[PDB]
Formats: sequence, C-alpha cells, structure tokens
Amino acid sequence: VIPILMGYWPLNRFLIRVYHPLLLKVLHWPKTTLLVAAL
Amino acid sequence: LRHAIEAVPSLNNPQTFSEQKLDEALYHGAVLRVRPKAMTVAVIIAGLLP
Amino acid sequence: VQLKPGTSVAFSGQFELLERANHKLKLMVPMTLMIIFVLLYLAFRRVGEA
Amino acid sequence: IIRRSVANRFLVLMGALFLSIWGTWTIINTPVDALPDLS
Repeated sequence: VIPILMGYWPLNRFLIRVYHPLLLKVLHWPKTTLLVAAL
Repeated sequence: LRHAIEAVPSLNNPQTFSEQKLDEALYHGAVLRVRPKAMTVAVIIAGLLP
Repeated sequence: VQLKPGTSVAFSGQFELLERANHKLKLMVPMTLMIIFVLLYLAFRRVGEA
Repeated sequence: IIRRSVANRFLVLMGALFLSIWGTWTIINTPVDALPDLS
C-alpha cells in the first residue's frame, strides 16, 4: 500500500558535520576501532 | 553501505595500492545515508519514551 | 404499582430476539453490496457500469 | 510484487478503505479487560 499513497502524495547539516571527522578518523585505523569496541 | 561500495569503486582495486577511492566510496555511503538512520533511531526512541 | 418485599418483575417475549436479529441484518446488508461493488468494478475497471 | 500492486492501485485503495472501516468497527466493538486470565 505504501508505494501507491506515496506516489499520490538545519538539522541534517549538523549531523553530517559531526559525523564527517569521526568517520574519517575511524576509517583511518579500523583495527583500533574494533579493539575499543571489544573493550 | 553495500549499494555505495557497489556503485562507484568496483574498478580501481584491481590495480594494487589503491585505497583513496575506497574511502570516498564509504564517505558517499555515509553522507546520503545519515538521514534515514537518524530518523529510524529517533522514531524508535520516541515511540518508546512515553 | 408498588412491589412487596421480596418480589420482582421482568419483561420478555419474541421482540427480545427480533430487535437483535434485525439489527445484525442491517450490519451485513451494506457489506454485501460493498463486496459486490469491488467485484463489478473489477469486471469493468470503471465505476459507471457498476 | 510491488509493480503489479501499483499497477492496479484503485482496487488496492478500495480494499484499504474497506479494511479501515472493518477495523474501526472491530475496535469500537472489542471487549475490554485489565489482565489476561492467569489462573
């Protein structure tokens, strides 16, 4: 049903700004991320 | 993230020592995909806080 | 009328059931038409003919 | 499964309306209780 009535009918910038650097630093060292997750 | 990593970066890895675009692929998969996850978490917490 | 200590009055008869039976009918007569309409449209894909 | 449903969307909308009416009736005519029978 959802597709039919879907075809008939600020905040995210902040999330992206806060996620960008953490995501980059995490992707730099994945092993340390997995280790701190285990901890 | 799988859609992201599948679309673009399926051509550069065969050439060894190539990881610059592999990170841009994950970035693309983590920039357009943030709003859905944030919305899911928000609605999940809000439908239970009351 | 006054009732003596230890006496009660009640009413009954066929009507007791009729009022109910009839009521139930008025609930299933519309639905029928509905389940019929959805079929007629499916036969013509148009509301005018139904 | 999704395309064949949006194709004939009028029937889907009619069925959804009938389901809404039926569910409303069942809701207004549903018994009530505090706790299920645990005895």
